[PDB]
Amino acid sequence: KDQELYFYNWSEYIPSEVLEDFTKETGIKVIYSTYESNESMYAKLKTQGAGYDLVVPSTYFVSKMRKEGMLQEIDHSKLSHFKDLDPNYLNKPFDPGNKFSIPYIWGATGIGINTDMLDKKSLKNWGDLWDAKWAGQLMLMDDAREVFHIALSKLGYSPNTTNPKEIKAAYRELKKLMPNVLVFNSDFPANPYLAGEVSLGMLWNGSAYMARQEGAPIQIIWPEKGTIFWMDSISIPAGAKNIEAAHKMIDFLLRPENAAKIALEIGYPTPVKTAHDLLPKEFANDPSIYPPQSVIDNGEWQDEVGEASVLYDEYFQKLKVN
Repeated sequence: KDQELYFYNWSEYIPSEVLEDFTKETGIKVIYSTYESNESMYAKLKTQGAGYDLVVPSTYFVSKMRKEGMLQEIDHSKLSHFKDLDPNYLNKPFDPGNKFSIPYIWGATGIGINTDMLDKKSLKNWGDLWDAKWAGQLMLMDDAREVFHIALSKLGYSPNTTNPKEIKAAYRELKKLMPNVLVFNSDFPANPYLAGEVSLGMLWNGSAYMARQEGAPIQIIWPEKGTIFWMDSISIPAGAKNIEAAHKMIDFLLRPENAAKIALEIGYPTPVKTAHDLLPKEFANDPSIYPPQSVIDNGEWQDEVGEASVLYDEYFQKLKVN
């Protein structure tokens, strides 16, 4: 008991050396596995029932998982670095008092572009991706809510709507975008841009940074309205057997030196205030990472849609298969 840790997380977030460092420091063996979406993560947790000590839902999955009895309360007294978290990302309606989730990584989705292949000025909004000149050229995220977000935004509806008529209208709008889609990828989304397989599409800010670090000129165009904002938080599943190891890992990741070093490797902003302050000005002021105020004001955080989540999934699965 507590000699091991079963940790299920998003791909790309934790460098292999960081898990090695945790095991060296604690003596705790990490059985690590990854997912590319909340929907894939959730389906595995449902089939398995238990077998996990840590899971990393986006904030729009936290209330759903709590209500379904999938999570357990996190003890802040076991987290010495809880005080290092930015208060602006804490105590939100999805999880009052952070009883079930700890902010871990926040990011945004914009339009990824290869500045050696295409023109930046020719795209300002999500709707521009529908232009016939993009036939068989785009990468979309493999994520129901993000793909629906861009179509709902184009239609002038809330990207967090629970109106079935609006979700259906977004589905019909997305059917018109499908001739422009080459691939759906949320597992290693910078790779099609790095390989020259795609020169445009949706892209996470961190992934575009990862691409630039490798040499590819992959920038982010922030849509004028409807830029996607999201946050991933760490949670402890209800059936977790290694609760002490779980808190030790959360605290290890919250450690400002760790959160800052990792952020520079992965290209994502951090909700750990003390770590954010350790980041260089070059990173903190990078326009392809941190969106401008106008983009913030006109964008939307991904929020819960309660029972309408099944409609989003049903239609998104149809888009991918058809």
